[PDB]
Amino acid sequence: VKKRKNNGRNKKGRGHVKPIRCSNCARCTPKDKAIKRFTIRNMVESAAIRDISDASVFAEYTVPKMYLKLQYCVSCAIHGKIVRVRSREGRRNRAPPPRVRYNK
Amino acid sequence: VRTSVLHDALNSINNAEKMGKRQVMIRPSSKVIVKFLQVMQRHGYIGEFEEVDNHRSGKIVVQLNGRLNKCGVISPRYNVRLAELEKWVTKLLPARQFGYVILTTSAGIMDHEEARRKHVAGKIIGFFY
Amino acid sequence: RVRTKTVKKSAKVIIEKYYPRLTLDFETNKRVCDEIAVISSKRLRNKIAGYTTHLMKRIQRGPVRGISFKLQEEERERKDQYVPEVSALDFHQNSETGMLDIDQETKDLLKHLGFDSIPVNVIPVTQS
Amino acid sequence: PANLPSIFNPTSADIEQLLAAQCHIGSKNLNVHMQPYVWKTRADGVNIINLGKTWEKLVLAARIIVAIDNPSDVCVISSRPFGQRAVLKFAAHTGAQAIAGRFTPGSFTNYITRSFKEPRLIVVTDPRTDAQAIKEASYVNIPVIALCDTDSPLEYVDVAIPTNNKGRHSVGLIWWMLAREVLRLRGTIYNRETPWDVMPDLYFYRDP
Amino acid sequence: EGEAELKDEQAAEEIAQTEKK
Amino acid sequence: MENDRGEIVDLYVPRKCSATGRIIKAKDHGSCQITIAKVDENGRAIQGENIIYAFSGFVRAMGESDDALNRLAQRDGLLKNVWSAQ
Amino acid sequence: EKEWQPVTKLGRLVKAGKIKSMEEIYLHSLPIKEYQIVDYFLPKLKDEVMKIKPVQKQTRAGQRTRFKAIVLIGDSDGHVGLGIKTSKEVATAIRAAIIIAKLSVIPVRRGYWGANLGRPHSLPVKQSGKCGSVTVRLIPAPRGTSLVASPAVKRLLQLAGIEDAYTSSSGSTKTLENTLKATFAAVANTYGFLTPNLWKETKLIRSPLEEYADTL
RNA sequence: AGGGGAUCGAAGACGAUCAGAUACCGUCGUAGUCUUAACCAUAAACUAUGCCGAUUAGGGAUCGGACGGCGUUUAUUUUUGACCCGUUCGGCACCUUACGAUAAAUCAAAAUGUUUGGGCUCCUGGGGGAGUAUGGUCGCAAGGCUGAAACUUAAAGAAAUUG
Ligand SMILES: [Mg+2]
Ligand SMILES: [Mg+2]
Ligand SMILES: [Mg+2]
Ligand SMILES: [Mg+2]
Ligand SMILES: [Mg+2]
Ligand SMILES: [Mg+2]
Ligand SMILES: [Mg+2]
Ligand SMILES: [Mg+2]
Ligand SMILES: [Mg+2]
Ligand SMILES: [Mg+2]
Ligand SMILES: [Mg+2]
Ligand SMILES: [Mg+2]
Ligand SMILES: [Mg+2]
Ligand SMILES: [Mg+2]
Ligand SMILES: [Mg+2]
Ligand SMILES: [Mg+2]
Ligand SMILES: [Mg+2]
Ligand SMILES: [Mg+2]
Ligand SMILES: [Zn+2]
Repeated sequence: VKKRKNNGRNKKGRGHVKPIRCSNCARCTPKDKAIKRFTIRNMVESAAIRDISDASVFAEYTVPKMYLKLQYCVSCAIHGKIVRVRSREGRRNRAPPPRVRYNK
Repeated sequence: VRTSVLHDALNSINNAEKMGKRQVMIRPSSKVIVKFLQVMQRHGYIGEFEEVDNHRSGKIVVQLNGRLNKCGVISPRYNVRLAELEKWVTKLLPARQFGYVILTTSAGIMDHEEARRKHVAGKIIGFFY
Repeated sequence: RVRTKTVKKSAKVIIEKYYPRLTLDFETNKRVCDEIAVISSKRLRNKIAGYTTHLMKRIQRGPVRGISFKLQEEERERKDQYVPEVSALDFHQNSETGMLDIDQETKDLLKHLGFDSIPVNVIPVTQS
Repeated sequence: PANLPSIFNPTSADIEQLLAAQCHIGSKNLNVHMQPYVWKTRADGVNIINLGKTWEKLVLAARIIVAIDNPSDVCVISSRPFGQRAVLKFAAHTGAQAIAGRFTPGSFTNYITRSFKEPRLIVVTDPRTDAQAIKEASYVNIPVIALCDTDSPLEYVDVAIPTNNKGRHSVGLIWWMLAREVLRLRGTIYNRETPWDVMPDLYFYRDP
Repeated sequence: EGEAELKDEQAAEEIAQTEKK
Repeated sequence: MENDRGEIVDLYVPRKCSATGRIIKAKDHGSCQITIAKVDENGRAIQGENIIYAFSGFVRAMGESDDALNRLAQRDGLLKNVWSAQ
Repeated sequence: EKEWQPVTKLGRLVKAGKIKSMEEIYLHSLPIKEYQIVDYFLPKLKDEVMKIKPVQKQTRAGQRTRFKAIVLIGDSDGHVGLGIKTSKEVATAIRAAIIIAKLSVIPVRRGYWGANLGRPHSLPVKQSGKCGSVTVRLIPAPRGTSLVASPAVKRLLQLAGIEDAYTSSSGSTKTLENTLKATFAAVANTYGFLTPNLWKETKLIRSPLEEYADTL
């Protein structure tokens, strides 16, 4: 049986695509098959911003950001809880999850 | 490529009727197509049809009124004697009382019943009931 | 401390059958229940009386779905015949002029239907 | 005019209320089956319904209702809040049961449910949100009449009245005109020319 | 294995009514 | 209808769909009848006089019953300029 | 045991004798939901049980066994039907099966092979039906031959009133439940075939439910 | 067979782990990985779905070309280009639906097939023995293509349901 209509790959209209290296175990997987996450974060955690802020010599200061793009194989993706098993009907839903905008 | 214009016409008619429509369009028109429609028309299975005349081959627009179950074509036009004509009506006709098998003979094309009256045989080209 | 369906179902029927005879006081409601009901346990009677007096405390401020009594019921269809003196659809009295506003191709529909004499004001609509 | 006289024309007064209630405004999405009931598409905007065909279909729907022997066999349905009051008033003026709010599926199929009915006709405010009512009608042979917008499923919908179907005023007004016609064909109003004594705003919705 | 009550059913007719010797 | 010596032998004669002509089978739930009243000269509805139509379940499921009724109603002089062929 | 109380509008009309025969119901295609309607119009309907087969279900403690029964009925004069129901008890399942069979009684159309001489004996046309990988085909036959078919489908055709026919089978016919359901669908479609003798236009009349007034 | 040989790393040597560890983990490391001139012809070489033609239902996105239109932007500025609305031809795909099809999972083809015929090529006949023995042919070799029999067995296998 086919578990997924797209074979879990997202590759139609071409024959080959160059592989990449997994960011955790350094495995080789096709680029279209890997799970990719883009992250934007601060240099320092939120508790430490005050100590840096008043120790600066530039009056008000804005700590820079850091930009990373992590990408995993599926075996390392669901062991690190990036994604998890879904139900049979819920599998065919590709909308990104609604991030919490109220936080209780 | 197009190898049987008769099959395209009969297939297109069958699809539209099965879906409950009332009119059909046929892209290529030929002498055999028109002679086939005339046999169906005289038995009430279809209505008027009109032939628009483009300079290439013309088209046909047939008017449907129900009453039609199937109309098919036999692709290899076999040779049938007069004595063995009853084998075919046993094969591809729902019942003995009604239904027609179309033949082509040297005296024009006709249904399987008129050919018996004129005592003529030939080649088989299709059927409808 | 959650009350089961027997306590809750029995409290519902008491309120609607005898609404005015019992009030917000718990002590009085205790004597109301045993007269108009058949209860085989004193503890069961106490729990039923406890819930019904709780229900009317929130009834005092706005009605609650799932509850209907004659005083609440009769008041509702008194309010449902409300009707103004001038119709909202009527526009001759409304606005500084009687004529209303439509777009261009609506007026063409009026001409097609034959009601050209209707007084309207046409404004073009296009964004692109 | 083999079966209708000329006294059934919309007249200037009835039309004047229709476009004042925004009954000629449709949605951007256009169903293929609703193409006949379209006058023009607005430049940079929505479609526009043909009010002339709205009146014509409305009279035809009313004529079907009168043919029913006893009025109690007609059932009228609504689920959305905007149509709750208009349906109930329609049931009181004529003879009909009204189903407002939840439908309790199994009403037309199960003979032991509390809300068991055996109607001869069904009138529906909105086919999309009342799909359960239409779905169960296909099991026991009842024709369906419904109010439809530019976009609406038309499975098992024999008679369609083109209308806004979503406006606050539009839903109420259409139900009012339909009630007036039913009484006109009977002897209640006694005349086409005489006006009715009930005000159109009675068939509206109130927030509390 | 529904063969226990066929001796004295008399409320239905079976396909091959078992003849008795 | 069938015959042997001129007498009918069929158990019953079924009806036909008005839109397409298909036979409406027994146990074919989803097929309905539409009865439209007949009005007199002054606008009142005549009692006992009506026009009957029948539609099969197959055409109703497709969603074509609305257009089928428009063609039949306009043909019998019940409506004006609402249905046409493009 | 004692007299029944009608629950539907159709049941009340039947009890008062306001409708002539069951074909009036068939003509307008109205649903039937009360088995007392059928036996009021069609007495001497014979019933005959086909077989009973156990069905299992695995649970933590053990296996749960239920009994499934197949029953078909007919009058040998153009009416036939079958019903299937399973229950925890053999006797209970049979009683419920007979009720379901009565609710599904349908008419059959019987025609002639060649020339007509009264009392049609065979199918009018050749018809076939499919129910889950089983296909059964029926062919009209001349007078004189008997029914040529397997014992399972010969019984169903016997109770439908059809006298002479030819049969053809395909697929896994050992599934008895599927075979009977396919035959029942083939016979049911005989009235669905439009022969040229039915081309004559018919007159539409109002249904009994609309033009009668029921009791309270 | 020459050139090149940074990085990774079959074989190999050690360190730990373990009852054992010729492995998983760690430190090294030869052929190989790259290029020029010649051989090899196999992959889950996959959409596990051959090629040409006709007909059958609704929807919104997108890549390439043409045609129509109200404006905004902008340049030695107009016509063009960027963005917006609609029509059409040709593509890689997707969502809903079942009148239809299938054992089912599911499919706009896997539909128009017991109411069975538009044209053409290749392949399969219960499970093992077996893609093995033998003969022939191609190759420097590794191997490729073609391809049995004796004997043995009542079940292997596919889709889905409850534990
Ligand atoms: Mg390509
Ligand atoms: Mg590949
Ligand atoms: Mg050398
Ligand atoms: Mg070298
Ligand atoms: Mg290294
Ligand atoms: Mg080693
Ligand atoms: Mg291979
Ligand atoms: Mg392959
Ligand atoms: Mg499409
Ligand atoms: Mg778009
Ligand atoms: Mg483009
Ligand atoms: Mg341009
Ligand atoms: Mg495109
Ligand atoms: Mg492409
Ligand atoms: Mg055969
Ligand atoms: Mg060899
Ligand atoms: Mg054994
Ligand atoms: Mg399996
Ligand atoms: Zn990894």
